Amino acid sequence: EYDRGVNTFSPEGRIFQIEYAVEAIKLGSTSLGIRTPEGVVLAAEKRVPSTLVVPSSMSKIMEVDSHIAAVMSGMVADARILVEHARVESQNHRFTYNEPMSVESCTLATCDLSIQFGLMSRPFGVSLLIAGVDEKGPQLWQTDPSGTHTRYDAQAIGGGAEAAQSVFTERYHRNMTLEEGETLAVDILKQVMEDQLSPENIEVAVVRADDGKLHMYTPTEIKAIMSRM
Amino acid sequence: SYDRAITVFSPDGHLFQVEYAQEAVKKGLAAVGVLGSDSVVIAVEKKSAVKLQDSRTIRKIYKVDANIYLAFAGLSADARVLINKAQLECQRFSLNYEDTMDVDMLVRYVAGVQQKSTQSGGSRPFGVATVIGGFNEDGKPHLWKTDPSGMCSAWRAVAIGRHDQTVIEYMEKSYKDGMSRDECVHFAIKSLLEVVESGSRNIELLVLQYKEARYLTEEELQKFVVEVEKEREEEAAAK
Amino acid sequence: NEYDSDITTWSPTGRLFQIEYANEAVNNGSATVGVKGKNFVVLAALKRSPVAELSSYQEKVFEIDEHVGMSISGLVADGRVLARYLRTECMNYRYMYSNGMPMNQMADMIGEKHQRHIQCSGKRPFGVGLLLAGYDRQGPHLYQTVPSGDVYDYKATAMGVRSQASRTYLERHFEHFSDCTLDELVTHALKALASATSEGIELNVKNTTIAIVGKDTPFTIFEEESARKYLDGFKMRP
Amino acid sequence: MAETAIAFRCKDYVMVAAAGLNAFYYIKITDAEDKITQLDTHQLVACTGENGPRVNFTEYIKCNLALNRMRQHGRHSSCESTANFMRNCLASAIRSREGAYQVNCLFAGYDTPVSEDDDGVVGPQLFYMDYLGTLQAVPYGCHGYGACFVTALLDRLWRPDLSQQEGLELMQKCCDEVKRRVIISNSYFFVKAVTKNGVEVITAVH
Amino acid sequence: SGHDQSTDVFSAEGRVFQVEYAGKAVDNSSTAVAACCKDGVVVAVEKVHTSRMLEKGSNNRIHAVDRQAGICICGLLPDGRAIVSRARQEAENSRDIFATPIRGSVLANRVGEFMHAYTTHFAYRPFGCSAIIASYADDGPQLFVSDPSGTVAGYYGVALGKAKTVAKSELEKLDFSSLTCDEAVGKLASILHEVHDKQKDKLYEVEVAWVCDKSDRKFVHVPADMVP
Amino acid sequence: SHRYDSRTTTFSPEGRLYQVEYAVEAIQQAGTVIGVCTKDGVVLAGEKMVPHPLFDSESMQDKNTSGEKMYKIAEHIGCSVAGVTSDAYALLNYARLSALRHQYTFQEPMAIEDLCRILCDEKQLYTQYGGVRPYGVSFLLVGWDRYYGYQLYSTEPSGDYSAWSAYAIGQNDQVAHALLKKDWHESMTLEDGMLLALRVLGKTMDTAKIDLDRVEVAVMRKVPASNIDQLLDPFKHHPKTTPRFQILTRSELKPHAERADQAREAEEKAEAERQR
Amino acid sequence: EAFYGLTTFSPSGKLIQIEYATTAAGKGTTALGVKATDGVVIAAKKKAPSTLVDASSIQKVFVLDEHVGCTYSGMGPDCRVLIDSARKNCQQYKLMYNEPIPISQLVRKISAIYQEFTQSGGVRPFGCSLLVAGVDANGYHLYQVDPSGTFWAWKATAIGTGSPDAKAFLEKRYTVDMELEDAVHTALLTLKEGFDGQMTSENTQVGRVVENRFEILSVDQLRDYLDQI
Amino acid sequence: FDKYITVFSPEGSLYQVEYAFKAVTYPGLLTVAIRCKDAVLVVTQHLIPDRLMRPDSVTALYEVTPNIGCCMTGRAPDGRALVQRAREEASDYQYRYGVEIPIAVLAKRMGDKAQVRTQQAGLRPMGVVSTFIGMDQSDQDGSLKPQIYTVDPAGWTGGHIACAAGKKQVEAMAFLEKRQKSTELDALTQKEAAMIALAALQSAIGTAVKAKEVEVGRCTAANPAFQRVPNSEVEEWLTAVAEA
Repeated sequence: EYDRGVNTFSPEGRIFQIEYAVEAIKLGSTSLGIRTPEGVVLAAEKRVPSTLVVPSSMSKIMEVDSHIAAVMSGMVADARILVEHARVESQNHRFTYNEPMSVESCTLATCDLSIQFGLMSRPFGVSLLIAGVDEKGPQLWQTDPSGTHTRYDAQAIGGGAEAAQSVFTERYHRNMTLEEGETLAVDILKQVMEDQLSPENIEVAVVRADDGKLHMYTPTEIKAIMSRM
Repeated sequence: SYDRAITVFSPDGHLFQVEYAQEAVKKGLAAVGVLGSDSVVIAVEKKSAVKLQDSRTIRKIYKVDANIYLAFAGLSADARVLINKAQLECQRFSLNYEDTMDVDMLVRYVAGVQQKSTQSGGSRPFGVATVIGGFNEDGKPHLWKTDPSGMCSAWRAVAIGRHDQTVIEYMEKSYKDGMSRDECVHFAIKSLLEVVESGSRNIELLVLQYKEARYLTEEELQKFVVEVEKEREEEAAAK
Repeated sequence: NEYDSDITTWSPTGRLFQIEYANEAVNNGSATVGVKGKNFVVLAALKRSPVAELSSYQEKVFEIDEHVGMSISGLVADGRVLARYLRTECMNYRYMYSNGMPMNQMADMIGEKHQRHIQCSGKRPFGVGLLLAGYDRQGPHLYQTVPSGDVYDYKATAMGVRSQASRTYLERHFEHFSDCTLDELVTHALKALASATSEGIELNVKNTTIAIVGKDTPFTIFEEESARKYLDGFKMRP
Repeated sequence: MAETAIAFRCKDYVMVAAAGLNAFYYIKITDAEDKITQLDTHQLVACTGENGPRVNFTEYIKCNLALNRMRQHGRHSSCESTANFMRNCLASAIRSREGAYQVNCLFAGYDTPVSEDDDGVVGPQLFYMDYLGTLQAVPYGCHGYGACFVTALLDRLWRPDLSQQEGLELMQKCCDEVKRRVIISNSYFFVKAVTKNGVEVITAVH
Repeated sequence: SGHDQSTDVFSAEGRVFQVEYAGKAVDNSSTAVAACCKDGVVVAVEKVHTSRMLEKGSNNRIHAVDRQAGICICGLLPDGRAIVSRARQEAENSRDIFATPIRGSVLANRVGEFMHAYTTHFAYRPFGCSAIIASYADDGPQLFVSDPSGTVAGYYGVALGKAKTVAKSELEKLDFSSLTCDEAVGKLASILHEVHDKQKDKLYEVEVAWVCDKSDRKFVHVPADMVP
Repeated sequence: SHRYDSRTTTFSPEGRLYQVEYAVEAIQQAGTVIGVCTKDGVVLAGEKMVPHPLFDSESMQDKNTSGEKMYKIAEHIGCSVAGVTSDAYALLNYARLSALRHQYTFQEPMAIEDLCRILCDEKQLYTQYGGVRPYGVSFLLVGWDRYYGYQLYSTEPSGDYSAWSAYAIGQNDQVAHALLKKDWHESMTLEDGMLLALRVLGKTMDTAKIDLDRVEVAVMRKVPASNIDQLLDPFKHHPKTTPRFQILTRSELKPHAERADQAREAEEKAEAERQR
Repeated sequence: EAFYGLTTFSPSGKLIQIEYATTAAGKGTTALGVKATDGVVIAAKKKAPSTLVDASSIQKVFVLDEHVGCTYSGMGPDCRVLIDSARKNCQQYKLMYNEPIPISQLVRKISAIYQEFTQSGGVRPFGCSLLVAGVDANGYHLYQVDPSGTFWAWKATAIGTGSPDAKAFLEKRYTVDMELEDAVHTALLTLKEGFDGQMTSENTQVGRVVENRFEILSVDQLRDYLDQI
Repeated sequence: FDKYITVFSPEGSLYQVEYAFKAVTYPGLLTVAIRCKDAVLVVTQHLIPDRLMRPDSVTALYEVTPNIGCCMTGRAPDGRALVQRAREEASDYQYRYGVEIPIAVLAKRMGDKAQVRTQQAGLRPMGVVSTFIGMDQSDQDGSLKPQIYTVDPAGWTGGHIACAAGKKQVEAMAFLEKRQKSTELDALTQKEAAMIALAALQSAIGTAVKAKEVEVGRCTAANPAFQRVPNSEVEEWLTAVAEA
């Protein structure tokens, strides 16, 4: 309804619209990050509405810069606004300081846009995993609708985020190879995502610590991961 | 100005005002897009030949720029405003970068405008889904769909409006990748005929080829519709 | 309750419920503790404790200027908004006067800024508590800011979940804090904070921030190698 | 002024020439920059000033004309209409913060019947336009240092009834008279013509 | 139900329930007491401390508005500080623009106009505090009370808060023509100690301020030795 | 104050704008207007409010720019309105300005579809932005341009418009649409379209004869152009025929109304012979 | 700071807040106008709450400019807004065209303001009908404007309480021949029908448009006419 | 819904305005103004129950300009607010036109301000009847004549010979109306008019008043400035009333 204002707290101290924008993400496609010392792996169920969709077009993983990739879950259209902002801030950083923006600084700038709602009617119904490589090493951050940002070692957002945290608890350690991280990322998506896992059905990306560069895995390259599992 | 929050989250995480804008699109007249090897075909249903509507030809598939055409489903009024916005953006883009704007570029612009309407205080969403076809200057054909949420996806074939999901479930059974200008047109009409009235007069359809947009004449069209409706009789006999 | 929806609505009993509710945001935030001695203020904050071999980090303690910093509890987004404001205002001050904003003046500024949000319809109360800790000419200051816009000059205090246990510990010992050394203050800050931990979990570098400010010591946040000096050789005994 | 543009209008075509010269102080950057921009299928504008204003102006007209076609379901606006649209745009600018567009235009067009119902002008149209926004229909007209040379020559030799061929000959005399007499080297002229059939690029004359 | 949700709405009886409800916030607040003498004016306020571990001078309810004037806030302290901030803005406009200390009667009306503004508009709520303006400008020693409604009134003596009724009984025992500021500090503090609930609000202190001939017509906290 | 917001510019659960649906229902209460587009011209015939004997004429110098039901928007564009007359006047003034702002810029008459589109872009705004009611008015735009010739547009409070050969707005729009569908053909003289409009007007408001007191008629048609003034702009092309919006007087309408009376009479003699 | 519209459509199509404002305009004291060949007269009864009101301070008939004046029914204070605006429009028109505003154009400008308040956000409509009476190039004019914005030119009409009986009475009495001195007689006779207690120069105000000017009858001029009825 | 915003009810009435009239009465104070041959009086009940309240401070009567006095009846702080608007309006007028705002103009401008708050949602009507008093220069001969202009929450502005606003205004008017049949009321001396005003006060509240329990404003032809009448001069009038 419209009876409660947008800027209204609940009796248990949570802003309602935020608490409801978070319920919008649990409907969304599953995404996840694995920070390994070799690099950071982003994976994403595409959840294509039909076979006829060009799956490349509805890309859950987005290049923010050479060294930072965002994966979204929840309202895709909204994420495009957040990632558009990350890109503008990333490039403003390069412009101004002649250096790649830190992953944390890029997360903070993305969350600067997410506070300003009253200008914008509602929060963004998107949670973003932002994974990159800077001086600090490979890092993985999550933005919420609240504007909170949380560094994670591994995190899943969206539908099977709850079922995937359970798998990370069991399997994730801090001295993983990028190869094992990719293996894990896909192993989880297989268990969690509703459709049968195909090379076209999911998106995988890594920012490798060694070159500091983002590689979006082609379907060929994702089949190579499924082949070793 | 009036900047009350209109599009807001509900307990289940739903944006009701966007779900309702999509209810407006389901009520809207069916449109269909079919990507071929060298062709994009956009086919729309018309409300049907009332004796009173001006004999002079009004096209329900709108031209955004030389390269880019769009059909819509939903509120005629809202769609006119998006199309005028798109039309301006393509020309604002030619002004700022000599190049003609690619289809994918425009689609993202139109989808951004539709997103802004779901988050602008003071405004309801656009009650409009869009099918945008065209050819980039390079020669590659593009077919895109934009829904009221402002989320846009490229398709090989797509439907919007009434019984979109019936048409899409039908299309993905029969759709083949490499298709001739004639097979696309055939397929588009066959697909529209799944939901639209048996009548040939309601369907109006545009055939995009690199640098060549042509609407089928109702003479050219009734050949394809006869050939298709005899093939829909063949499929009725099989079942 | 027809009076709990808008910030601009007084209840008939003369309560502002949207402020009482924003206060619940602070009380469900993770515990932070402040203790001030003769020359030092010690903030100690519980971070989230790593689940198996899986870490989270969330910036809950903020340097604001050489001579001030913050520990937040509640909506971390709103903590960041205050952090930016105080940083901006502390910079402005130091630009103008070539000296750190006095802490009494800063406490008044946050109070004011909170209050701007509790009266207009458009705005909402900050769902965050701060522990300001600072040092100036007048010595060490520890303020607890609260959503209502109240600002409490404290000898010692805690904020967040199970903090009534921390405040109980501090109430036994706070009278002896002006006599304590820096290392005894930090022990007290941690011993207080460790009363706020759930069931069986202990303090350690991976689940506890410490921040110090005082005489000749600019506001420093100790995590990992720096904190171990206080936290490796720390145990809580009844 | 450096870059001379010439146009004249006969029974069944408008002919437009414009000097290729783009210059930087005294350095010919090129002798072959096309100043004659096609605005629609049957409309073009020999626009002469510095490249910056000439392009920003002509592109703005071209894009607004194209936009106006997109919104008017492919209806091709008359020459009077775009001449007036252009002059209003130039005239607006002389009272703007930006300042005037320092561009002098010869706006040529062929108005064809746009339907069965069109009662309007059929045939070739030519409009002289100053940078200030002065619009004037003319049978012929010129901007540039070479303007007054060619204007006199055309006063002498222009008839309303010349062939496309007698026009090529005449446009060559005009171009040649600029080269003979103006100290600014206008060594190459782009020549275009608007007929019923559309814009054609005349290569013979230069 | 809709008659009382905002301060922009009169009820049928002709009153503004949100301003009455803001007033309830003051009547449930810590007791404040003040006295206007020939010598000057005195304000004493009880501060109910939630915690044993507060510094002395925490949640000061009494604030210098100008050299000659101070506001003691009975009610929501944060709201009160917005009034103090405005009272200050007015006091400094008087010196900046008109080169004069703002008169008490003027400062009070300015505080009342401000507090009233917030009773007229749907977007804002009434203030949750009664301001007690003590001044000793050129109009002599003046004590005023702006309440949430914006209603200003001058007083010889005035009690606000949960012991308003009983503290007033004790202020009526004083002769106001006779008493000095030095007596008043004693009697006003004594009154606040008397009316205080010992079992309900264990932790408390009595913040006293004055502005008198003694203090150089400067609005200051009274030293800790006079207070008992 | 947010409590008492009607939320005009919101969707309902079925994806409909209630404030527009209701504004439409306000136009079906209004006086019937019939548009008939011929090759010779357009005809508007509208149902005036029953004339009280104390109603006075505003003794306007020019008789052909406004009546009760018909308004000139520009030399080549007229209209009739159904719905909130005060909204109509607001939008009419906006149309008149838009038509002249076009003539200012391009020094040519605005195409009818262009005006219809501008007038309807303005109506659309009020169904999406601004939290106020929509314009509770439907137009019949008529006019002539060199592009499509004689044109008749309906205009809806939603903002959507449509081109029509013949159409009706107001009280019995549906009953009119039936009676236009039957009797409208592509090859029709102005006299023959005038007749149609008045027979359909007559039949919708259920009168034996057409009540001259209760009907207004306007005619968009091309007439010979007289005030050329060719020597003042030698290069300006003046067309032979210029469009002229005209609102028929009582005397100018009486023969056209007597012919629609006689055609109803002859059709009632046919209904007597069908029963036989 | 309220920008949402107070006037909206009902399911039946009616604008309920304009119907209720038209009820407000019907509730004022009777005012009425009578157009003649050679002028127009507008008469309103200014029934004062008590005898203690300075009758001369009550103003029921207003000059808008030299050549046009109005009376009103319903909410006096609302009318004072329209009359102040109408007066501004008459003067704005003179400044531009150095010519009296035609009544046509003035009434349309008043109508426009009535309509603004039926649509613009956060305002209710005006609760008052105007009778506007003036003289322009087109002759003598009597208009009624309503809360809707709707205006009618009348030969004679009445607004306010007794207006159905006063219109009925004017319909019998009115003729096209009717001259100004006969019209003023007829106007005052119509007021007298609905009136309770004697009429006086204190009790009724009478504007009249004569020659090329509007004027309000002085109490001496009104007594001359009240002696004859 | 009709009752909480400024919209018409089905019976064409603005409930929030009807209710602001109730605010005028709620404080239980009555004012009476009266205009004589050469002066205006305004008499306001000036009740301070608190012995600790400083009488001097609580005033219903404000000076708007030297030559226009005011008396506000209703929400004191709403009254205070309208005086500030009136002073603004008068200052602004003197600057724009270089002459003191005529009382009838000031009153009309204050009616305009009131009406605005009855037509725009979200602004509360000022629940107060403003009673401006002052001399007004007749343009015919230059003679000053006394004026009373009331403004009510509806925006309705009126000149008066006498008026009452507040608790028992209906009873105080009934008294002044009964006393207007006997005497002319504009041919009266300041003394005679003062007695009538104070007697209406006394009749309506149903009790004899002290000179302390009323504050009396005054403008005369002789002294056109708005003066507070000293308690001494009011005491003489109340003795003069209680005798006759």
